[PDB]
Amino acid sequence: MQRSPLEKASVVSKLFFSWTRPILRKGYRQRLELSDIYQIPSVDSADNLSEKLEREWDRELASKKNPKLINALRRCFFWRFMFYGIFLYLGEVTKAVQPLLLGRIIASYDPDNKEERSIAIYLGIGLCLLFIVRTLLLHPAIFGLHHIGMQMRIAMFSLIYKKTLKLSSRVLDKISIGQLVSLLSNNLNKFDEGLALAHFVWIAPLQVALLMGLIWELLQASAFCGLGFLIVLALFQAGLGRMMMKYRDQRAGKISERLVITSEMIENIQSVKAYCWEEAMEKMIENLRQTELKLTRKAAYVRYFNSSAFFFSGFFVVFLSVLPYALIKGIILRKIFTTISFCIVLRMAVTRQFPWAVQTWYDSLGAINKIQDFLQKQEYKTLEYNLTTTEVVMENVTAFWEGTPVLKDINFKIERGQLLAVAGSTGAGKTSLLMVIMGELEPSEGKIKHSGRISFCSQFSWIMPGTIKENIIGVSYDEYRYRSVIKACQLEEDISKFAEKDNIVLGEGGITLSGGQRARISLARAVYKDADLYLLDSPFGYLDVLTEKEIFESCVCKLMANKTRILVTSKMEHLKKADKILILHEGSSYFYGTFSELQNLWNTYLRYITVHKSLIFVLIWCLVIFLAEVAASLVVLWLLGSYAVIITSTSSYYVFYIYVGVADTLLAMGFFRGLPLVHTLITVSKILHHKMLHSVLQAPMSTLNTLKAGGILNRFSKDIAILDDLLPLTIFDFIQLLLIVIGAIAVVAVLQPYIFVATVPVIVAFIMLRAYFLQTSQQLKQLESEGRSPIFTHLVTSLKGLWTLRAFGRQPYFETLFHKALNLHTANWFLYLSTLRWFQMRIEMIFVIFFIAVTFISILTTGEGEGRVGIILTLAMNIMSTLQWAVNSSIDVDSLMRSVSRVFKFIDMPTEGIWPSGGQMTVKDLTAKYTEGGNAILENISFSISPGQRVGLLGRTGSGKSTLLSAFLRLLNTEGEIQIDGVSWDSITLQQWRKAFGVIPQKVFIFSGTFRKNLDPYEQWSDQEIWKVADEVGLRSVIEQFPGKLDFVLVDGGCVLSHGHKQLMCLARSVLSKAKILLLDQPSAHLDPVTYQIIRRTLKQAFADCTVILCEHRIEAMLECQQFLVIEENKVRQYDSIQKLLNERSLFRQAISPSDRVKLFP
Ligand SMILES: Cc1nn(C)cc1S(=O)(=O)NC(=O)c1ccc(-n2ccc(OCC(C)(C)C(F)(F)F)n2)nc1N1C[C@@H](C)CC1(C)C
Ligand SMILES: Cc1ccc(NC(=O)C2(c3ccc4c(c3)OC(F)(F)O4)CC2)nc1-c1cccc(C(=O)O)c1
Ligand SMILES: Nc1ncnc2c1ncn2[C@@H]1O[C@H](COP(=O)(O)OP(=O)(O)OP(=O)(O)O)[C@@H](O)[C@H]1O
Ligand SMILES: Nc1ncnc2c1ncn2[C@@H]1O[C@H](COP(=O)(O)OP(=O)(O)OP(=O)(O)O)[C@@H](O)[C@H]1O
Ligand SMILES: CC(C)CCC[C@@H](C)[C@H]1CC[C@H]2[C@@H]3CC=C4C[C@@H](O)CC[C@]4(C)[C@H]3CC[C@]12C
Ligand SMILES: CCCCCCCCCCCC
Ligand SMILES: [Mg+2]
Ligand SMILES: [Mg+2]
Repeated sequence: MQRSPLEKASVVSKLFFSWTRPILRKGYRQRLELSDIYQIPSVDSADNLSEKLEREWDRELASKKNPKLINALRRCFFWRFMFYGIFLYLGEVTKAVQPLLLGRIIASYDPDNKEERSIAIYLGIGLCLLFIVRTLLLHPAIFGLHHIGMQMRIAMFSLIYKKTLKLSSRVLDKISIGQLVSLLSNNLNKFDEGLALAHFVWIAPLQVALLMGLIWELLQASAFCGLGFLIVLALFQAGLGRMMMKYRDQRAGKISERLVITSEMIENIQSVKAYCWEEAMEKMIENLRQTELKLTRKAAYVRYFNSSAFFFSGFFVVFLSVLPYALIKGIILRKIFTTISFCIVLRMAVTRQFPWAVQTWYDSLGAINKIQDFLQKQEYKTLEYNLTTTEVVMENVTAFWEGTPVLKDINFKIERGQLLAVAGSTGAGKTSLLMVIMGELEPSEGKIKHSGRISFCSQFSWIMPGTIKENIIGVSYDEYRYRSVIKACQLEEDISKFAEKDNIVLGEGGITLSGGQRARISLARAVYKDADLYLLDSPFGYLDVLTEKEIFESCVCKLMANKTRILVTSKMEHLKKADKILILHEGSSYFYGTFSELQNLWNTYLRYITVHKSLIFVLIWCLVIFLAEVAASLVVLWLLGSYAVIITSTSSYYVFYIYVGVADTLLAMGFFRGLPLVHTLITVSKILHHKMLHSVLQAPMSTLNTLKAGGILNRFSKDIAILDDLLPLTIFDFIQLLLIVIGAIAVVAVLQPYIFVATVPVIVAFIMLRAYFLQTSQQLKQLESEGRSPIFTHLVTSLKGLWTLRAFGRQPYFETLFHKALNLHTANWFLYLSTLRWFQMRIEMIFVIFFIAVTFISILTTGEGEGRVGIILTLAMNIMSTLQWAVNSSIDVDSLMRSVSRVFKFIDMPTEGIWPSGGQMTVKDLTAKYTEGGNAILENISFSISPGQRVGLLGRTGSGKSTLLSAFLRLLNTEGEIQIDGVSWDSITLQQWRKAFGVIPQKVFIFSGTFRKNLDPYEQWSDQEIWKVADEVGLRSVIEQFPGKLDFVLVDGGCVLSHGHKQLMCLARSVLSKAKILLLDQPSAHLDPVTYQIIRRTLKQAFADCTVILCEHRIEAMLECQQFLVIEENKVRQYDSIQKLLNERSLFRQAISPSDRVKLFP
């Protein structure tokens, strides 16, 4: 990774962009490597840009009553922005005066024009210098504006992320992940290219004033008749832009709603497969796409008329201004052609450059104001303190999540070094109590007083990407402390069974880990940090009795006996070793005191075209009409082979020049062709999205584990939007230009078969340079597109762990990691944008030398009479002016076609592919492994389950209990044989095999949607049945506390619910499914013994029949099981009674609670 060559480039090298030569030569022959990409220039580093704009934005907040973000942007970039505007203007003025020189050179071919001939050579010298100046003025200026826009985007994106880490929890409900991704993705490439267009909001009016005075010289008052037509088009295009904005704004809300639902289902893909919810989720997303695709089409129709105004105005603007003059006095062909030359530039300013500039300001200012509102949102108030009385005291705190208070009149005092136990039922407010202490939930009444040093362990374990060792420690590294906590947390046994010991690369959310392993890593992280108060929100949920006992008596009670700590626990054996006990019920303190006190009381193009047959028929329809237009032109043109229009034998060559200047209107695609073309291009994107989503839900789990969350969102957000908005119009413009060039050459070749010969050297030169450039351009665009994924990945993980980020104070670390993602994307994007400027500058320089060669040859060969070489050659160069536009348009199409190839790559992902009456199942030689060629988790497992009995699956955390349950459903690589009721799993199809099971996953899955939709996504059960199940599982009181009884929309994964309420939701689904074989993966993870009775009574009433495989850790749930399966050292051991199982194991029964002990051994 070498230093940027721009740093030491010479002045001439900067001007011509010659410093890009090394990578253009390397990428042509062989593929680019990681070492070929240079570092970013220091000026556009994210760190420097963020500090610059932040320093100026703070001045507005302290100097003006109405702080504006645009004023801070002006103070940073205005003078460079306006500096490039004057050179862009001068290049366009050089363009406006070209017909003054070129028109006289063309007139010198007529022997009658003796005045033009006398100075023809001097006009050639001036014309050549005109071309050179224009080339050197435009391209450096346009690239300078591109660089300013890139720096503006980077600076604004850093401020957005820094604000995100400060947002208050009360506004987090209203800010979804889809909203933030939409804001970033929409401006990722659009914003940077916009600054090249912004200056035309004032350049174009000045061009119109200049050109109208030159047209006035020819046609005195008749000129204004053509201007009035352009004013009508200007008002028409202004109305089109306002309609397009209206449709786009209405569509924005549905796009954000789609992205959040798409992210949720792919994160929980394993639960989706186990439930067999692929069909329901596809139909759910399909209805969201349908509503937003209607607004896409209406916007696309309006944008057709906006982009067709240029081509259709070519004839009428000239005709309206030539006709009144010709009727009063005769007009010569020379004067007609000169009017056309000026009007070509005039039409470009009015109908192409100005409205695009106006729309750019609407887009940029719309995004700036949207970001400005985000930067002023409510901020998290950190009430940190330097010191205290070394104790924490709470005084009659009442809190609301907003009419029922979550907490009321809570008070307690905890002296230094004491342990407080928090008890209660499900939904009693035990988690909310800890949120208020942290300052994450502001109370409406009461006060809290303690020191600022707090350590926090969440009930929902969050794992940041990186190393296991990197998760436990912060940026500091104390080896003696690291070994201490790892031993006390019982992590040594699990670490020794890993390929990298403790240097394993964990994914986002720790997919590769077990449920209880994530709990231990979350607990070890909290105890490693030095603090005054320790908040532990039930870390013993997913742990067995033996591991729980060891950790409690060796880490909580031993390593931190002299530090204040609060423990949420439902075990009576933990209460006996706590200094004080608090019992919550409905948010009220049911009891406060001591224990004793309580005791007493290339191929992408072809595949894109042929995916929909309707597109092929529309293209043929366009082709047939085009042939008739060319044929009609031939007839009328060949037919031409005091009068209103004066023609002479020596002036007849102007006829072909006039045709070329108006060919863009005769060959324009009318609404009979433009509208159906754009309409059918949108149906292609509709089909591709359905195929892409379908294949993702069908891929094997091994493939999906390698995909990162931000790489999934990158394709479904950015690429899909490109196929909807940009590609249909970019293809239309390319097709229009190609037909114009093809038709113009075809018409003049048959009548004059030397123009076709003269244009071959120019055509081949353009094609050869295009082929050379595209070898490197396609690789850089691929690297830049893949550089957007790390930005989205970092955004997702920061929102999921926001509370843990603030608690441990690691905000500066995450801000630095976000700058790495920005700098990584900038390196590829800047390099891609630089080589593109080289190509577009060279394509114009190639045009210049051919025009210079033509100019001098034409003038010198023109003898005393006539001169035919100049007539032919100057016509050929007029045609090649349009091909230059077509070639540049072809590069834009190929840039967008990279998004098509990335979509097809996901579609090509491989697919993973009265019977249930008894429930008997036999297993033979089952071997389970997560990856092919990986280590096995289970080996040669064999057992049999008789029909109708219940089985207890036991074992230590991380032994492979969840692996065994996943092996039944073929969620991993299996090598055994399983026969349910006599049929082998190989014979019957996978889709039928999984439908025989009713599953309760260990990881609960709740998506953004109605209560009714979560319980029943296929809508196959009535409301009465749903309420009937809600009675059995105890969910009526939970539902009725919400405004909508089965109509309330759950958001953010159901954050409104408590942890134990999500368990009852998963129990409700299993009872409603009514499957013969049931696989329950610890259905009572955090329930207190009171709520566990709901599981116990459902186990014998709803599941009175059927074969039930329990996977519980609590000993009380083993009284109902006939058989027992014990996993240890990758092997299953079968028992027939619980007493014989515990007879052989001493340490296991030493950890059993005395209450359960007497129930097992009377
Ligand atoms: C080497 C190298 N390899 N690569 C990848 C980049 C580089 S380069 O940037 O160093 N040079 C070139 O790349 C380069 C520089 C100038 C030119 N010019 C074409 C006309 C022209 O006249 C200029 C003109 C008289 C109009 C005036 F001057 F008056 F304006 N000049 N062509 C260049 N090319 C080299 C090949 C890659 C293809 C080709 C022919 C287009
Ligand atoms: C009076 C004025 C002068 C210069 C600017 N712009 C700039 O200096 C820069 C810029 C910013 C956004 C852009 C843009 C260029 O080009 C775009 F891509 F189109 O978007 C170089 C930063 N802006 C204004 C202005 C407009 C509108 C409102 C206000 C206001 O104070 O309310 C101020
Ligand atoms: N996707 C995966 N890829 C690789 N290894 C995995 C994966 N999922 C789990 N493992 C590993 O396989 C082993 C067993 O997994 P685990 O779910 O299966 O056991 P468990 O008995 O269910 O644990 P717990 O009681 O904590 O839920 C562990 O070492 C775990 O780290
Ligand atoms: N973000 C929230 N917005 C609104 N209500 C909430 C929110 N979080 C929790 N609640 C509600 O507040 C009550 C208590 O929440 P909960 O976390 O706090 O208690 P808990 O004792 O920790 O329960 P559990 O044992 O299930 O973890 C419940 O009625 C729950 O539905
Ligand atoms: C960029 C702008 C502000 C430059 C100046 C614009 C105006 C003042 C210029 C642009 C073109 C100019 C005209 C060009 C040609 C002629 C014909 C000549 O026989 C009389 C002057 C006259 C009619 C000029 C008058 C001034 C004019 C209309
Ligand atoms: C150089 C381009 C400046 C563009 C200024 C846009 C108009 C701003 C008007 C003031 C806000 C209402
Ligand atoms: Mg809780
Ligand atoms: Mg498990």
